[PDB]
Amino acid sequence: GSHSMRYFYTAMSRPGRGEPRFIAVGYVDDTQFVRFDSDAASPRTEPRAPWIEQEGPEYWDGETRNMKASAQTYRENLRIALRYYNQSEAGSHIIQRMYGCDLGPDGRLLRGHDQSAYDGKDYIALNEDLSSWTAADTAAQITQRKWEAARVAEQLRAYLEGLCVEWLRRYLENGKETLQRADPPKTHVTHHPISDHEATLRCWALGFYPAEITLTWQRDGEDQTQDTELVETRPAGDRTFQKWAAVVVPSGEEQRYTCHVQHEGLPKPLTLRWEPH
Amino acid sequence: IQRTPKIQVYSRHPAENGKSNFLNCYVSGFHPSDIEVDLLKNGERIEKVEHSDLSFSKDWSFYLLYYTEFTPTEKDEYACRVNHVTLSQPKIVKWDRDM
Amino acid sequence: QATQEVKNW
Repeated sequence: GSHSMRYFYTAMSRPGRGEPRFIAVGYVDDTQFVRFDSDAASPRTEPRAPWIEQEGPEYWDGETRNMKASAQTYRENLRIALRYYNQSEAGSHIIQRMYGCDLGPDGRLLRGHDQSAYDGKDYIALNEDLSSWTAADTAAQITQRKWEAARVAEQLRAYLEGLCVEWLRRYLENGKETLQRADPPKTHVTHHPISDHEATLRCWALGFYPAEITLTWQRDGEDQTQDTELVETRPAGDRTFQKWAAVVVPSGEEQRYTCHVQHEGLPKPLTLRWEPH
Repeated sequence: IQRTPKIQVYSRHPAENGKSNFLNCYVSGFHPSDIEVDLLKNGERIEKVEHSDLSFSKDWSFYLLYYTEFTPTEKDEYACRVNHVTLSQPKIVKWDRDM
Repeated sequence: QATQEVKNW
């Protein structure tokens, strides 16, 4: 339907164990297509999806050049963060950044993102207007002033407006056969007794793409939100995802429950019940 | 500042004994990044296991998937074992075909 | 394609 591209950077310090480590991944929708690891024997921006491999020498040199610079830049940001927070050089800390572009179904730029975090909490984010920043604490304000002073926001907006949208349209074309096809889930309901009096019903969704899905348990048409146990949508390893929801029900009540599945691949949501044979 | 990982042990395709499959361990929602995961058969680690590149979710917690090629058997019991700064002891999650 | 940084915190 609507498509997006995101980049994820992670920087970790390892005091006394080696240099800080930098890892970058790129995705289009839920499909990872590139990787960089500063710890690789010979660090390189490598393909992780087949359709990206067509990209030329200028491209691959360009991104390896870029990612190695970024790793240096975040090694220094990690040091700077120590000043702002007055933290010791013995601790291990983590900086993260996620940024990308959303394209509306229409295909023009619909939204742009940039968010950064320190030790897993919000640090600074590019606002929706792509011109201003939101600082999480007084330390991030120090960065905020430097960045409006250096007009970074104008530079990242130039990226998301243009180069991000342009490559992501190019990728969507190259990866047409996988990126632009929705795989509906395969669904079935499972039963396991806990005891003679109670059993667990579990609703399964398998082999779907994209990852976005909703699973719901209802009893006599009313939501068992509070009593449903949900697991995080998980990768199958073949680029499709899985999920399940389960409830513990009194024996003999199994057919009052119905499992409802919503997925972009589905024409109409599915309603499932336990069917033993 | 620290979030413990959520572990799932599952197979790529529904299990049928003697038919080749993939064994997945997916760990998610954890912070910091330093984590170790091994896949176990009868309590001993499988030699060749690969993992996805590190990435994170909207709430900044990380996720990885550890996988290996395998063939399930009636006899054998498989598991996933995870170590993290939040775990007092390595936590072992046994594979259940039902989940 | 990724974004060139090169801003420092």
